[PDB]
Amino acid sequence: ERKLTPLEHITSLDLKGGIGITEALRLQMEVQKQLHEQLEIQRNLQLRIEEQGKYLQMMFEKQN
Amino acid sequence: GIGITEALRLQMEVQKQLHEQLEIQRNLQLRIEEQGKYLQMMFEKQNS
Amino acid sequence: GIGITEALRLQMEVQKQLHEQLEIQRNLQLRIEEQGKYLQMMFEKQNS
Amino acid sequence: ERKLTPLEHITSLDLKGGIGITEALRLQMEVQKQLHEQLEIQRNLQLRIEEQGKYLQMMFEKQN
Ligand SMILES: [Mg+2]
Ligand SMILES: [Mg+2]
Repeated sequence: ERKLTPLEHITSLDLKGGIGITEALRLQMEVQKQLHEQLEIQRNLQLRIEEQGKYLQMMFEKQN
Repeated sequence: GIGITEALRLQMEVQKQLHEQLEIQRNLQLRIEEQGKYLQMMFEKQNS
Repeated sequence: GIGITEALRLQMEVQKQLHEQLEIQRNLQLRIEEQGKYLQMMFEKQNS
Repeated sequence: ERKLTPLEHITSLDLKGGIGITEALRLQMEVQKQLHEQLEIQRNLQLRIEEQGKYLQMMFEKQN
C-alpha cells in the first residue's frame, strides 16, 4: 500500500521536462535496495527453516 | 535440541518474514511497473 | 549497449518472475501453516 | 491455488495414527525446495535488474 511519491511517479509532464530518466534511475536504486532486503530475508528464512528441519528430524528419530 | 517453545517462535518468525517479503515484493513490483511505462513512453516515442 | 527492445524484454521478464515468486511464496506459506498447526497440536498435547 | 494434497494435509486422524511427524518432514523437503527456487529467481531478478541499470545509466550520460 506504500504508494509512489511524486518523485517516483513518472508522468508525461515529467517527460516534457526531461526528468523521466532521472526518476527512472531513482526507481533503480530503490528497486535494487529492495532486492537486497528481500534477499536478506531469504537467507534468514532459509536459516530458520533449516533449524525446524533439525528439530523435526531429531524427533522422528526419537520414535525410532 | 531446541525446545518445543523455540520451535514455535521460529514458526511465528517464519510466517511474519514471509508476510514481509510479500509486502516488499508488492512495493518492488509497483516500482518495476513505473519503469515499464517509462520505457514504453520512450519506445512509443521512438516509433513516432 | 542493449537495445530498447531488449530493455523491454528484460522488463517483461522481471514482471513475470515477480509474479512467479508471489505464487511460489503463496504455496510455501500455505505449507508453513501446516507445520504450524502440527507443532501446535503437539504443543497443545504437551500441556494436557 | 496449488492446494495441499492429503499427503501434505496433517489431520487429527493422521496424528492418531502417528504419521503427523512424517507428513511434517514431507512439508520440510517441499518448503526447502521452494526456498531454493525462490532464491534462484532472486539471483535472476538481481541480474536482470542490474542490466536495466546499465542501460538507463548509459542513456542518462548520453544526455550529458
Ligand atoms: Mg513526478
Ligand atoms: Mg493426510
